[PDB]
Amino acid sequence: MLNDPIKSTADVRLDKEEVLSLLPSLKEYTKKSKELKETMGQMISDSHEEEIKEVFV
Amino acid sequence: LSKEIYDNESELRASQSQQIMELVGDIPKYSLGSELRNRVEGEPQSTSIERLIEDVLKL
Repeated sequence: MLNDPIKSTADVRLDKEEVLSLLPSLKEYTKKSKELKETMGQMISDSHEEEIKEVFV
Repeated sequence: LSKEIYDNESELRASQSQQIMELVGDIPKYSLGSELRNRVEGEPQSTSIERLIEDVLKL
């Protein structure tokens, strides 16, 4: 299952600002994903997963 | 005489039928999809977003 490209628009470029304003909840999903990745990275760095993964083998 | 009158009027009608078929096309048929001409003729009774997407990129 590849990252399928957008269909051919016959020289109409992908205006990301217009389609981003067309789907305004995507910015809310983006900031929620940023907060989730921030909290998960804070959980990961506290757990020393890479540290105990690299000190063993 | 009526046969010759009809033949002359058919010869006059030939140039008119060639001119009124060679007008501005105004985006004519046999160029759109099925759903575009079905929305032109009205009451399609079967909507399908995938065919609308695949036909709106063909205009």
